[PDB]
Amino acid sequence: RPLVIILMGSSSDMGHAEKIASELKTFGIEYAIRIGSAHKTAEHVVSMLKEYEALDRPKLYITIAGRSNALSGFVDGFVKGATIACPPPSDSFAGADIYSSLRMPSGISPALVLEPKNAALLAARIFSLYDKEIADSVKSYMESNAQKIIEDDSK
Amino acid sequence: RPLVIILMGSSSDMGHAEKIASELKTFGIEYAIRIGSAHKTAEHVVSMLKEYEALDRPKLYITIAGRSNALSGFVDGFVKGATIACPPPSDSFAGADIYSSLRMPSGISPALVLEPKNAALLAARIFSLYDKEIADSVKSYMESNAQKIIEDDSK
Amino acid sequence: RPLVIILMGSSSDMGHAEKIASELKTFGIEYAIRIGSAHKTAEHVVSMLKEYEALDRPKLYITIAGRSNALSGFVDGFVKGATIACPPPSDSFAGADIYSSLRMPSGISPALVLEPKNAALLAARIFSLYDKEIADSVKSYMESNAQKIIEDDSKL
Amino acid sequence: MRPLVIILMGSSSDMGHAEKIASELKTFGIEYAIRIGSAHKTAEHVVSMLKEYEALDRPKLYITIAGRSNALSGFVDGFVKGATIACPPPSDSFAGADIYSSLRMPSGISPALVLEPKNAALLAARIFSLYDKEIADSVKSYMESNAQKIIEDDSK
Amino acid sequence: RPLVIILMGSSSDMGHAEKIASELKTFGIEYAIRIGSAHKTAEHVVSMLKEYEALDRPKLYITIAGRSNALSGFVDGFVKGATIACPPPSDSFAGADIYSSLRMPSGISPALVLEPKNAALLAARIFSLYDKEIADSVKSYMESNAQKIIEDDSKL
Amino acid sequence: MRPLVIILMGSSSDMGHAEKIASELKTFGIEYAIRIGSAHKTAEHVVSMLKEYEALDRPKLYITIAGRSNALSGFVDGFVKGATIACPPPSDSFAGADIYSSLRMPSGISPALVLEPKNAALLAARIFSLYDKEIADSVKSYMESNAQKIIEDDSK
Amino acid sequence: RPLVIILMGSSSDMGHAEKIASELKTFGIEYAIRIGSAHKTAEHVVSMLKEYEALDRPKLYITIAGRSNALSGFVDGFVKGATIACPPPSDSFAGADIYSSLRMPSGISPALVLEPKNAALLAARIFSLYDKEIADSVKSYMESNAQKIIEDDSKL
Amino acid sequence: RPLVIILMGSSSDMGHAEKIASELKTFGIEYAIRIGSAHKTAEHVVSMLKEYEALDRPKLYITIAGRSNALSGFVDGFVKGATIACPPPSDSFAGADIYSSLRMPSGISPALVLEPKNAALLAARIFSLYDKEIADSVKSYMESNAQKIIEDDSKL
Ligand SMILES: Nc1cncn1[C@@H]1O[C@H](COP(=O)(O)O)[C@@H](O)[C@H]1O
Ligand SMILES: Nc1cncn1[C@@H]1O[C@H](COP(=O)(O)O)[C@@H](O)[C@H]1O
Ligand SMILES: Nc1cncn1[C@@H]1O[C@H](COP(=O)(O)O)[C@@H](O)[C@H]1O
Ligand SMILES: Nc1cncn1[C@@H]1O[C@H](COP(=O)(O)O)[C@@H](O)[C@H]1O
Ligand SMILES: Nc1cncn1[C@@H]1O[C@H](COP(=O)(O)O)[C@@H](O)[C@H]1O
Ligand SMILES: Nc1cncn1[C@@H]1O[C@H](COP(=O)(O)O)[C@@H](O)[C@H]1O
Ligand SMILES: Nc1cncn1[C@@H]1O[C@H](COP(=O)(O)O)[C@@H](O)[C@H]1O
Ligand SMILES: Nc1cncn1[C@@H]1O[C@H](COP(=O)(O)O)[C@@H](O)[C@H]1O
Repeated sequence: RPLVIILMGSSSDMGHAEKIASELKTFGIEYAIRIGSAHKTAEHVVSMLKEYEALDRPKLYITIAGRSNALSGFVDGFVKGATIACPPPSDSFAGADIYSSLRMPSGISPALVLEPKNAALLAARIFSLYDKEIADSVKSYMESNAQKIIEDDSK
Repeated sequence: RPLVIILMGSSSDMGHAEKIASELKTFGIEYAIRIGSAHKTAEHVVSMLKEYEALDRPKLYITIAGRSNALSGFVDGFVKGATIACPPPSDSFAGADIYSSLRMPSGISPALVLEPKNAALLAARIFSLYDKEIADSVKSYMESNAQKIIEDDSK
Repeated sequence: RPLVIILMGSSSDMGHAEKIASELKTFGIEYAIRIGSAHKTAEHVVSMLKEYEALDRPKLYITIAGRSNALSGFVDGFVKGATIACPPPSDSFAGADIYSSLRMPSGISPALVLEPKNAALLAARIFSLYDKEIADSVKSYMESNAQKIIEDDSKL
Repeated sequence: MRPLVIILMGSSSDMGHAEKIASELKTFGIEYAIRIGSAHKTAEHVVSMLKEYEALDRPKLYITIAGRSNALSGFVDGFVKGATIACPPPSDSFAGADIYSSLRMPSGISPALVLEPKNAALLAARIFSLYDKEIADSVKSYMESNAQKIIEDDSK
Repeated sequence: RPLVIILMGSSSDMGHAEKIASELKTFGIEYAIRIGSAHKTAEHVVSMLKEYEALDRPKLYITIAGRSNALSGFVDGFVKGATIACPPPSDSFAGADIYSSLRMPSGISPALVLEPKNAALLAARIFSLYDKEIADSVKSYMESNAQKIIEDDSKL
Repeated sequence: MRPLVIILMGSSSDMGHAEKIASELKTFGIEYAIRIGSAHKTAEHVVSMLKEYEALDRPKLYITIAGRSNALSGFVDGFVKGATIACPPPSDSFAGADIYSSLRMPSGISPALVLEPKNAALLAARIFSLYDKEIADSVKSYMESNAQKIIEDDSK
Repeated sequence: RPLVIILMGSSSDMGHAEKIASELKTFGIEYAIRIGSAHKTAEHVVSMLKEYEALDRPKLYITIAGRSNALSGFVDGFVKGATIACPPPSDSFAGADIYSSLRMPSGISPALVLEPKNAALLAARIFSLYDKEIADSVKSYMESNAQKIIEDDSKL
Repeated sequence: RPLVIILMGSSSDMGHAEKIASELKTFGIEYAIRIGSAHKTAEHVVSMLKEYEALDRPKLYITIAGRSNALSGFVDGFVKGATIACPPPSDSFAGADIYSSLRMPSGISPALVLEPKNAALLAARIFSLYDKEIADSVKSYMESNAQKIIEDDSKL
């Protein structure tokens, strides 16, 4: 039932998108990967979002755009359910592209998460408030992350 | 049915917490406001989170801590459902406290949102994937934000 | 004659827009002031741009958005002719909102200018390559600025 | 009255950045010239060169290239009548803070700042396109193609 | 005798921890190296600290956490005696992870030291106020560093 | 053999910051002295003062206070045998970047950096507390009370 | 017969220039105060600098320009002897205007000093290498600064 | 008989110091190279500076210390005539070590220059106010830099 739409601004973001998709798969969550720019292909992004919004199933969008991230806010303002911003990494200007993801106007509320695997985790825990299968799979994952540390310690 | 636990590190964060609480109220979402520090009162935060986790109702935590935000990551790692980090504003070191909210390890995934009203919005849209009442109230709110702009334009 | 569309993301940008509009008026350049957000009212911005794009007169767009400026690149990718990004000033995060105006993808080329009077000056000077009336007006304005400096020096 | 872009750089060391801009102007069919002159070390040489270019009866732009503390963009911009574009070479020294020397102009100095060399060439083309129809056709072709690659990437 | 507990948030911090541990060994100071995250294994850290806190010997904790350092303030608020924060080096966001170690609330007082050899030196020097054996060892180490500089100068 | 804290500041202008640190040490029952000396302007005066304090047979710490480029913390730290604490006065010049002059020590120089004056006093108390039981009781009282205010705020 | 030429970019810099001139006057050093912009009035600056350069006497230029400082490099590359950059203070972009004064090309060597009174002191101390009178006046002023600190101390 | 004393904080600075010395040698200026740290060897620096100060001849000190630069202010506050700070380059914290060289107290006026060859040029140009031979050598070198740029241009 759940769907995550992973929407990136450029094919050059694919490496980052696929890290998120891989991790969604570990949690049993269906995803779609799509490409569309809020600067260059604005009407194509709008028509694509109308198709997804029309589907009667619980959904999240994870929005990926490097440089000045117009995409996350654009998507977030169009759709009605929650969204997650997960920009690809950059060291340009000491990582200052990050501000274009953080500094939203009033009424625009994408969830910002830096790491791709953490973005996928957040999606899974959003669904888990009402989805017992996903909830069970997040529980197993997080406990295993905690076990690794305790096991590393005892060694 | 939904519950948002608003957990701040210090009573001096209350002004910021109350902005979030006010806005949750506009969406018909029950909240609890609580105080506890991840540096100073770690066992008290743990016992408080066990009580909330024990409740069989869909829940989110919104975690508020100024300066170096240990709280959001601490809470996020303990609980199983999603959390939101919403630190109070600061201009110390050009706002560099923000990094302590962004830079999470692997497996820790709080949603970072700067504005208090946007944090509340995000909570509401998380619930709205499965809650028709809240979904209807987010729809009305966001459409009214969009109408304001179009109305400002026509003037 | 030339037209400048001053498009801002919020009514709260109006004081900044008015400074740009006032300066354009001193060069005798017609303007229009409009409001629309790239986040909250994308289709309204799309619809509005299609209207301005259909006018047969030389035009520039001056795009104003505080915080994370999605508006300038959005408009820039939509319209045919040049645009100018002139964000309102902010000292939050030591002014780091500016990077959201600077960091464009390939094929998006808004001119970034900080001061609202300088954004109006650049717009004038874009038209001046072909518009002699605006060129003379720019010339008098720039010569005037230069003369004030020289007079300030000689008065010491 | 054919368009001209003068690409003026502060040092021979900037040549590779200048060539990326020249190359892209060539795809738009816009004539350019590449010149060298320092606002710090060869001020009178720059003034003499600008006076020569300024005398030409043709629509012109200057794209100004200087690394480190960019004195050149403001210097040229304050001297010439028509619009200019600042396109500094990339640097990660001090986390890119050389950029502030291109951004922070006094009143009356209005160079258009664009980071990417291809985007500086595109802004140049789109400035002429307000009046030059052939350049406008070439810009629509270029920007349409950028957009089609994206749609095409998605559908693939 | 003195004990230093070197507590790091992840196995990936081990190379940094080992540099601190090696340096302590040159001052003849006993250490223990442990792993626990303030985010992922809070109760394990609580349980571990209660064990070390029950030892009747002078102790310091040296706390190592990359990224947003929750670990140092968490341990510092829990234990009675002093602690030292020594985060692993990072150049992400121009090193801005450092602020997560600096910006403590009221009543949380870890000593921040950047270099792992300097964190070990501070720990030694904390003990040295009361431990003559560590004091002589510190004295020889510091005099030695000073002599190398003077010898480098005289050799020129 | 009673604890002593020497609070050494670079200028009389730092006095208000020094007093906040002295006040808090007083609540812990720790004797202090407040002195003035510049590592830039009065180097020999500082060396002479440090030699006097260093000769005392009692557990001692130096808390060093210098605004702007902090030469003083490293200067004192390299001179004395036992631990030191850097606690610079607050500044928002250059977005607080004076802090890097307290953080970036060479090898062999290990002052403890703490931002808040009350926290620098607490770190001092907790350094002595490893060996001094009365100070440890006073620290538990203090930190327990901080924690109780919080629990008490929540339950109210 | 030393001369220090204080050249600023705008009359709005006059308050900063007056602090420098005042301090120069305390050392018995003659100054001239002048206004000219490297962006808006380049030829005016060149002709001004020609007049001073033609004076057969030991001279320094102190160059003041806010925002992107094109002036100090421009002056420095033109004149023969040493120059000093002392820009006015700014909090814009976390004080990032400073980079425009720091980041010079090869062959351009203005001395950067932040504080106006310290810019005047460096000027004195430059001349003092060969001017015995200024060496006496610098010596008494610096000694007087040291003595103030020692007296402030002795009162505690 | 000018003397430039190049004083560095650590032998690890030697590569940077050698670039300065090399360039001084091209202007016919005698230099000495010395090592001493303001943190670890303060008395050694003081006694060294006493020896050079006692020389009846025109001198400058060029002070090199990486990380938190305590050295330039320390040297500058001690000696009578002008000094120059030229720290080694660093990318640590986005180059924020630079602030430790910029942010001086009242009465401390080291000239800050980034590039080693420019530090040597400022040294020359300081002496050139009264030394006719160095003025000739500076003049030919600066003219030669200008001519290179004009020749690079003329080839395009
Ligand atoms: N900010 C933005 C707007 N449209 C695309 N981008 C982003 O800018 C970078 C460069 O895009 P392109 O490959 O189209 O030049 C990519 O990360 C892409 O997500
Ligand atoms: N970082 C942190 C850890 N424990 C509390 N804080 C935060 O630090 C600031 C100062 O807290 P206090 O009032 O306890 O000094 C408050 O915003 C609080 O959320
Ligand atoms: N970045 C952005 C996207 N949509 C509007 N903004 C800008 O965000 C600020 C706050 O907008 P509002 O008043 O809509 O909250 C305004 O400067 C506005 O231009
Ligand atoms: N800022 C400046 C002033 N004069 C030239 N530049 C720039 O400084 C860098 C180094 O110049 P040079 O090669 O002359 O040392 C080059 O990018 C050049 O454009
Ligand atoms: N900040 C934090 C909280 N818990 C662990 N970390 C740190 O985050 C980094 C990545 O941790 P992991 O290897 O657990 O992903 C490590 O430096 C670790 O100390
Ligand atoms: N960095 C430094 C060197 N000597 C003194 N300071 C500090 O610089 C500031 C100004 O010093 P003054 O009052 O002497 O001008 C004060 O905080 C002082 O501690
Ligand atoms: N950078 C520059 C070039 N020409 C003048 N300035 C500086 O820009 C600021 C504003 O100048 P104006 O008053 O001309 O707008 C002033 O500090 C002035 O020295
Ligand atoms: N700041 C300072 C004080 N004493 C030496 N340094 C500098 O710190 C760096 C490392 O010094 P060391 O080699 O002594 O660790 C070198 O650039 C040196 O000049």
